[PDB]
Amino acid sequence: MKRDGHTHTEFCPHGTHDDVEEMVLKAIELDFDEYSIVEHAPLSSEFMKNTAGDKEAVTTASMAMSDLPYYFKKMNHIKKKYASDLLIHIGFEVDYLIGYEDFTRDFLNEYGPQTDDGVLSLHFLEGQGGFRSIDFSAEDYNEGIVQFYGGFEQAQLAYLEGVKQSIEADLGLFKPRRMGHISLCQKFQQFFGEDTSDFSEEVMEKFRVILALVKKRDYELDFNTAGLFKPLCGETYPPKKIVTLASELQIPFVYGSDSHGVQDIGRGYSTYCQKLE
Ligand SMILES: [Fe+3]
Ligand SMILES: [Fe+3]
Ligand SMILES: [Zn+2]
Repeated sequence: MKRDGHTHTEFCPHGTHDDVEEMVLKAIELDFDEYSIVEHAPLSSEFMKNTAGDKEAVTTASMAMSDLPYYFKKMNHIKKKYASDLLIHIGFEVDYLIGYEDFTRDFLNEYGPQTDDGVLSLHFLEGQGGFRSIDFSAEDYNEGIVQFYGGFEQAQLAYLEGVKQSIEADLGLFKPRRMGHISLCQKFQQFFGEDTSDFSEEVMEKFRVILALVKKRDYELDFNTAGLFKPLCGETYPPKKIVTLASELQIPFVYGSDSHGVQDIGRGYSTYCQKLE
């Protein structure tokens, strides 16, 4: 079986704007038999008033609430059109917004019924001047988060604390059960002269606490290969060491290409397969 549980569409402001249909055709060409469309859920309007850093990171983050009806219509159309070649799931990559669980829970309670899969991801942390992006750019990440927390490791620990909160969070019945790329704090590794070969003992303990909790919650993890194709990253989310700990805990992994265009489809799938061994 070949499944991709993390893909995006033309409804993504920062995507390549390729049509999801062309992405689905490519996935079929590459023998995938299960495919999930988890587009970025609209951010909280309140949340957007409390951010700092590059505005593009926010304005470009996701589609508007008004686009929702159109998103579901298009995706439900593609789902049926290709049901014969691919089992397509429709959902959202839901942003865990620290301090805004009510908003998220309300959003999920309303639109959750129209979804069939999902991913809960941490993309913003409190930083210099307000909420800051973890993945917009190396310079932005450095000024908004790394310097704010005191250093790369301090940033790692604040990031994992956020991941821990997203797992513990009560976001209703429709809360995603697959945690997105749980080592996103490494996306700009090399810009800080860092890599996954030397996670400190504290960082490792937080990962162990996080994993034990994922198991207890009976959640699963997004094995995201996007990192293998980012200039300053070069690693899968999460790295081998974490994958091994998770597997030993029988925590399920679902391959996630995090595709934002046709050319991303299927990327790093072999790595995913081998890394699980
Ligand atoms: Fe993400
Ligand atoms: Fe994504
Ligand atoms: Zn995206």
